[PDB]
Amino acid sequence: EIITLQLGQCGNQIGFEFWKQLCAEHGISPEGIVEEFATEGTDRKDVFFYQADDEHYIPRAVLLDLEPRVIHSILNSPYAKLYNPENIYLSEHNNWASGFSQGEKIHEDIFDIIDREADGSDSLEGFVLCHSIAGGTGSGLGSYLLERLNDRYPKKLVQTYSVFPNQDEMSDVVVQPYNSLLTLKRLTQNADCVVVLDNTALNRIATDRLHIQNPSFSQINQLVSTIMSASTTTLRYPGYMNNDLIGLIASLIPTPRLHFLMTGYTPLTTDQSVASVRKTTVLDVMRRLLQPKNVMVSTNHCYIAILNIIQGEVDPTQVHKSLQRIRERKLANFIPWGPIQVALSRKSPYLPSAHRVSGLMMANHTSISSLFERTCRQYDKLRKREAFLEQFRKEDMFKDNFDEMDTSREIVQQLIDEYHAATRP
Amino acid sequence: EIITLQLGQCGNQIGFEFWKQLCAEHGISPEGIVEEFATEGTDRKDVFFYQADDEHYIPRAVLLDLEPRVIHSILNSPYAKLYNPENIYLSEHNNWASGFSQGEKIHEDIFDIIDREADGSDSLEGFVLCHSIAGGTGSGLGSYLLERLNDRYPKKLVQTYSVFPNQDEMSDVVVQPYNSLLTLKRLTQNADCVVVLDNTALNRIATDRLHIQNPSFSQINQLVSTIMSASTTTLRYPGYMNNDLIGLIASLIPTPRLHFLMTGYTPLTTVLDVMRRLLQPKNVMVSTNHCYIAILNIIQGEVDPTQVHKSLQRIRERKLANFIPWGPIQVALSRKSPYLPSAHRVSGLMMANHTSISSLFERTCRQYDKLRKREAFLEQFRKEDMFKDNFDEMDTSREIVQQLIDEYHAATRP
Amino acid sequence: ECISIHVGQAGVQIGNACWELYCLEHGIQPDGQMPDSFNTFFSETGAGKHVPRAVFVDLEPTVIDEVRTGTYRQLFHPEQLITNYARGHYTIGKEIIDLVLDRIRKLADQCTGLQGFLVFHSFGGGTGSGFTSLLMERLSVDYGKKSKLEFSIYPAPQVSTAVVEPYNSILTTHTTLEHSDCAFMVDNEAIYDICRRNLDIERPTYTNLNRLISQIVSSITASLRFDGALNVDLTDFQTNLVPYPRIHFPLATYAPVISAEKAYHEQLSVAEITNACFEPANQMVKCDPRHGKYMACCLLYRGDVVPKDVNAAIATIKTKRSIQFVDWCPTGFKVGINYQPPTVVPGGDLAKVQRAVCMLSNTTAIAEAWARLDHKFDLMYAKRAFVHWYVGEGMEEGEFSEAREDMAALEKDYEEVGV
Amino acid sequence: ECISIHVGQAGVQIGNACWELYCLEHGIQPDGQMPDSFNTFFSETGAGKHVPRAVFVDLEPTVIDEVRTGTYRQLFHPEQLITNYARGHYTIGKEIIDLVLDRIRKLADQCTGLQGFLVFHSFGGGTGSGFTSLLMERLSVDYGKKSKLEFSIYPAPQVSTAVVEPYNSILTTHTTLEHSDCAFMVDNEAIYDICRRNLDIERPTYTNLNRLISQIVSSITASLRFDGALNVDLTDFQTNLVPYPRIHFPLATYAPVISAEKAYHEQLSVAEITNACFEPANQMVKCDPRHGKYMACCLLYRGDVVPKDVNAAIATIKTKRSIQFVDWCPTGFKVGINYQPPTVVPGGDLAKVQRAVCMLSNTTAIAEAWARLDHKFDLMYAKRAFVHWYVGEGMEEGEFSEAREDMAALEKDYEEVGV
Ligand SMILES: Nc1nc2c(ncn2[C@@H]2O[C@H](COP(=O)(O)OP(=O)(O)OP(=O)(O)O)[C@@H](O)[C@H]2O)c(=O)[nH]1
Ligand SMILES: Nc1nc2c(ncn2[C@@H]2O[C@H](COP(=O)(O)OP(=O)(O)OP(=O)(O)O)[C@@H](O)[C@H]2O)c(=O)[nH]1
Ligand SMILES: Nc1nc2c(ncn2[C@@H]2O[C@H](COP(=O)(O)OP(=O)(O)O)[C@@H](O)[C@H]2O)c(=O)[nH]1
Ligand SMILES: Nc1nc2c(ncn2[C@@H]2O[C@H](COP(=O)(O)OP(=O)(O)O)[C@@H](O)[C@H]2O)c(=O)[nH]1
Ligand SMILES: [Mg+2]
Ligand SMILES: [Mg+2]
Repeated sequence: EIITLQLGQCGNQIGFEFWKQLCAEHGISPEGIVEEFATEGTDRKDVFFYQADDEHYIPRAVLLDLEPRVIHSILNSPYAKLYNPENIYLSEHNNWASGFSQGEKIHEDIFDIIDREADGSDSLEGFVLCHSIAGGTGSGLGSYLLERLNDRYPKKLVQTYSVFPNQDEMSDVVVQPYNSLLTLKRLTQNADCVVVLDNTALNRIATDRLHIQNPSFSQINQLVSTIMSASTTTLRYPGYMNNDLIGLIASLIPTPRLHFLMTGYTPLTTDQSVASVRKTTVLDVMRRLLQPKNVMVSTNHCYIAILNIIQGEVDPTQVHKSLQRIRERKLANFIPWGPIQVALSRKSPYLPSAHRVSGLMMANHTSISSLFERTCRQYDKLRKREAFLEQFRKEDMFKDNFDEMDTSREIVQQLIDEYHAATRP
Repeated sequence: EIITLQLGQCGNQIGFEFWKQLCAEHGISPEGIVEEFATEGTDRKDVFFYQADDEHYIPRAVLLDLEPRVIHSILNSPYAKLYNPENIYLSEHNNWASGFSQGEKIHEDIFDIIDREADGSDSLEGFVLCHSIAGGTGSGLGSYLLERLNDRYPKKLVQTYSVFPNQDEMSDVVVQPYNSLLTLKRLTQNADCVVVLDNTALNRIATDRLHIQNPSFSQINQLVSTIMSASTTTLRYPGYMNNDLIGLIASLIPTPRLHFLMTGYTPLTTVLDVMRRLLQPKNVMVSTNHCYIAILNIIQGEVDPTQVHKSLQRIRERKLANFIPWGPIQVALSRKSPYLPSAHRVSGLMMANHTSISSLFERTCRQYDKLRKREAFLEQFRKEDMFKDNFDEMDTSREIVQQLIDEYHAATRP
Repeated sequence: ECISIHVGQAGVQIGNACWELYCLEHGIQPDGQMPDSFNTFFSETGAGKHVPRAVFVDLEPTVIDEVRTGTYRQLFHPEQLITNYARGHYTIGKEIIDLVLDRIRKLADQCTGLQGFLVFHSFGGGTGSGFTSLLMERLSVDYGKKSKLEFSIYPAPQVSTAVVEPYNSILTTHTTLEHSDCAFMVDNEAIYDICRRNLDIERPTYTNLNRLISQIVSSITASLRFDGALNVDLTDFQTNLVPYPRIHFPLATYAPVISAEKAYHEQLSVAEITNACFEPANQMVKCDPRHGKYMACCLLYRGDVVPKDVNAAIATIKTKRSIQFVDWCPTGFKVGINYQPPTVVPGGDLAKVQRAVCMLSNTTAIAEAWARLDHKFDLMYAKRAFVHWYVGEGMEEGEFSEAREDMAALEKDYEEVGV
Repeated sequence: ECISIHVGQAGVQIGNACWELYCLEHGIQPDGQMPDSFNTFFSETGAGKHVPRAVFVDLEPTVIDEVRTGTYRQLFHPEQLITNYARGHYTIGKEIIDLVLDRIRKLADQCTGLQGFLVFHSFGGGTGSGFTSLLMERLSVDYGKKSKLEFSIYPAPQVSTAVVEPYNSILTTHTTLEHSDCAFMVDNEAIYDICRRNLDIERPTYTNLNRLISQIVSSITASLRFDGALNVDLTDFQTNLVPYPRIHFPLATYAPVISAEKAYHEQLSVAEITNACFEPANQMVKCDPRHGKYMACCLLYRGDVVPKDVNAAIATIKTKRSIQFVDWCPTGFKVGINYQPPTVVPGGDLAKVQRAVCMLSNTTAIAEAWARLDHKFDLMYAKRAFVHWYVGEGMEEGEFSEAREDMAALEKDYEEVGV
């Protein structure tokens, strides 16, 4: 079993798209009712959904926000009945400190819903927490909830899908530096597995490869939901191999301190058979997904670990010969002092496919330190003259001093230094 | 397998009609579907194609251009859907220096496309390039591609079908001499094999023998594509001998630099008279007892080796040809496609090498010196970084062409 | 769930325009019966009848009386309406301010999710300035932990309606700088110029200007009054734009403005619209933006805008060097989007538009405007002209000295932030 | 992706004619409605409406207003039509240069693939010439490297309203020479003679001259735009016509000028039209190329034309020994062919022709034209008569001396390239 935690309007929209894609994959009616023909579905729908007392099926979802806007919008959406009303919370009525305060102030009901959903789940496997590290709501509240869940559930995994602020442009939120810094500090201290997303690269790929001039929020949500759906599908998709997320992730994490990933997947949202993919082959797809062009992120930096999941017909002999070809060209590189992996998964039996080969890659690259270097520089830039601190002075957590933020800065420094020295034996 | 690198408007068209001819020969629907009658076909297809899950075949071609117009028109043609949109590339927004500067600018995506196409095949042999040498677009872009390809894939043949400008009539580009000289220097530096071409004699033969008084670029380049396809036939159609491009090239190239060619096709009948006709200067499409280097012919349909031997002997006594005094021909055979009508009883195509081609280089070098003596139309060239400081590249290229001409003349003598 | 308050005749007319525009947005008849978003600013009693959280104020009952009899006579609650800076604050304002606060609390307690108050006032009108000072002071004392935003009319550098504008401006600023959380100065002369240049009008009238101002106010409040893929609220406005508590006086702007005839003949390229927002001529205050660095900026789009297009547009604006920021703040945009587009008021000044943006930013040229005001005040203090119109109101020359040195300190702080 | 500019009465009228022709040949209603090719000159709006990339600027409003009240009044975006060389270069045009720059930037920013400018003007109107010089210089300094084509009007050496023409001409020619790309002379005397002799019109109204000149401009520009068996760009035109940075003033030519009735009296041989282009009396400039030599030529065709027939025709015509090139231009030609045929305005004087040609053959007799112009300039400057008008408007006799010396240097360069 597994649960989803959905924070901030970005998290809510991403989760809505995620459930949309999932219910499409499993042939579940938007209301939350299985389709006639799907009665024989072999794939384990119990992983996320579960039978209700009325024979319906509902996602093991959780929505949290301080603004009823997007939640009400969804509740008027065609898929509102998909959710359980009891699994939804709204505030009575942007800064990390404010989010921390609210998280402190509503701990009770939040854990009430969480453990109400957990206890029924016989064999839980972890937590996935999709959100953005820029919104004051998401930042502080997710920080607080991650910390508290770590305190309460030490034997449980936690997964996060962060949405880093754009580096291509002036950050979309003025005080975003502080929010991102604090949230990343908390994530490093507590988070188990991470999936870093930068809206900049999402926008870049959407423009370049989808051939759409205004894809934006809907299409980028399509892409991210597809990524998450592919991962969770290859998990749930029954098979004699790769039947536990813990095992999959452990293959990618030499130590907890390094538990940040780098994503990639062949873009196929638009039908556009002529324009999307004319031909496919495991060799060319694996080659593509190695390039930075297809990644969703913006010193001989190299890789630390790479995993790939493939779908459709595949010839393992072809797979290993392709890997040998890739090694011969030395297109990429692994850690010197170090000693990859690939798995094959099915597809949704009913969902049609406009190809025969596709793949999703997860990588851990030391080049990821660039984002943290940028953020550290930005935060020091803000601290130089100490502006935008008045809001935090209003906050008890920062009413006295700011040692929390300073220690977060030094923790980030240690993390970046460890990443740097990782390549060096 | 093989790749095609067509540049400039000339190259774009060349490719369009070359693929039209290929699709006709292999029974390929304009959309890429395969006809029912060709379902059980035996003709090899990987040579110029790689099928797809939808059963459609995708040309191993990349479209390059500094301007959209031509390719945009192509994509409105009935053959538009056939091409692969990914490979095609159009600049977002006419001098060799500018072309090379852009080539330096857009290295990345171009070789992304090239690598993606290359890795999809196993028995890739070499490269095919179709470009004009006068316009700045084709000239500079081809120069850049050739340089970086030779510096990237040092184990692949590079085959080019250059189109040289008309000479007796005023060349269609005023700045033609610079671009032509630089492109020729690049070809000497890197190009493996070449098939020189000129619009002058090409249209001359098109009007004097094809019996058509209104030949547009369509018909001209259609004939050019015919020459291309007939050159590649046997490679496409496996037989017994000459089952590879390297076999072709080795049969002609005597030395590294001395690798220029001229071509011609007769039925644009007997195996004797056809190859006879392939010898006359009129049929050589291109426009001091200069002589030959190597002679090769390919025949289609029925052929009797007894006929070939007797005819080649008889022509040999007639001594209608000349050979190098200091060194010691070839007649290959192949089969026609099972689709196109055999309106001809037996045909004949020639691709020989002759020392007379030095005359074209002599003309071009004289023109370049003529201009350089008065520094005409150099104002824009200085704009680009490459010629920002000096023009030493021009002098080096001119001297290289002079050395090549000297080598040809020496080869004309023992 | 936020309330609004309007002061001075300027505030009254601006509120009129804002409320009529709103009811057009939600299709509410003058009575208040339509033929969720609606409650965001309106209140529905037991019956379907709706009412806005509106309260005005004015010493002279002419405007209040006419609006009572005005076209929107049947909309507002009869009690919702309420009938020399020192006079505006001390000798007169103190008398009735308590009733105003009574009504304000009676409105607020009814609401549940309160966040702040919208302050609509001027800087020259003595009564308006003084009453606004007293009101916001009392509100802050009693409602400290809540937002408070001014949308005033900074005096134009060249055209002054009255003669004692510096007195009112300096008094209100010295009293309110600490408390006014974030103020949006908007100079009328900018409205004159932009309307003449874009709307193609010959005689600007306060009605048209106030219609435009309400248009900008609707633009800023749209991100609340409707859904959006990138939403925002008052706390964001008063946090992102406050590098320091003292420097919270961002400017205003509304680029897409064209007559119906000019509505066509163009595409409304969002990149072009953003550049227009950043064009110094199109700016909405007579303060050279090119002199001062855009310390902080905020953009609240509405209509059919798209994150990809805004990203490309803002990057294109970035590549232009003519816009420069402070060398210590590399990230200072507060982007904002909303699906709903602006609604053209029938027979109004503007024409139909699909994409609309409302820029807002803080610069340093406002320091130059402050220095101009201070120089005018130096002249006014030189003759000590007609100060006897203030001396008997309970104030003192020491008040003048402290307020003047306060303005000087504010200018010095702006200078520091510049370097 | 090119912008059209115009100056002076001539510029405005040529703009009118050319834009009318483009509308005709794109099947556009007079109001920009169509019941890609046009993409370069005609951008599109949200609805099925396009807008010419036109900018007309003149001191006197008269012509601009008349256009604004003309048949194609609705076509243009209303802001586009913005309203003695010393007068029009120093004290007046300088005070609208900023506004025209603003509009130009607004238009260009819309573009994506800008190539160059098509600036139309005349040496006649002193105001127009001065403003053209100033605007041209400002664009040159502003935009780094983009082509700056010009279709100017070259006054005849005898047939003109010669009163102050030489001074205007010298100043504008100097300023252009400093930073120009290539200006295409045209003379009303030549147009008059051509239409009288060939097209048989007795009183050629200025609009008819504009019609023919517009058809020439179409034959060049639409060929630049329309795809064809052999296309071309603007930078190609700049590089293939300028043997040296100073000698970039080719003449004009156009073969088919037959009226309707005699349009059936010929088979329209490509060789015949090419010869007519090389026929000295069919050129649109007062000069004898027999004295000079053809540096380089560019040949543009449209309609049913075949490259091989073109080659045969050019070979036959040049084989005529009368044509005398220079001994260092073995390759001085460029051809251009477009699928689309020429278009004729209904009721227009010209007759429909399946073919068409427009040649820009740089020659050297223009050197003699410059020589006579400079001689007449010196003669008029000897007395200095009617010059204080220049003197008081921001110029001095030093400027006259400087321009005289510069044009003498240019003439010396012409003589050099003549040997
Ligand atoms: N832009 C604009 N400014 C207005 C409008 N109505 C009034 N004003 C300005 O607002 C200010 C008036 O301030 P109030 O406080 O409204 O004036 P009062 O209430 O008459 O003030 P006292 O005379 O001091 O009692 C002056 O600057 C007017 O020019 C309007 O419709 N539009
Ligand atoms: N091609 C063309 N040129 C014209 C036409 N009518 C006038 N001209 C030319 O335009 C010149 C007038 O100068 P413009 O620059 O056109 O007029 P302006 O700019 O209003 O004139 P000033 O204010 O006196 O400088 C005359 O000298 C003619 O040579 C016409 O119909 N066609
Ligand atoms: N991935 C994604 N990010 C978004 C989307 N909309 C806004 N954002 C980004 O997420 C952050 C906004 O955070 P939000 O959740 O809106 O903040 P809150 O006010 O704290 O809830 C900024 O970085 C926005 O750029 C969206 O649809 N998808
Ligand atoms: N034979 C032939 N040559 C062509 C054709 N199209 C263009 N060319 C040649 O290509 C050159 C024109 O320059 P190109 O590089 O093609 O033009 P750009 O791409 O506009 O710079 C000249 O040599 C033309 O003769 C065509 O259809 N046939
Ligand atoms: Mg008053
Ligand atoms: Mg004039």
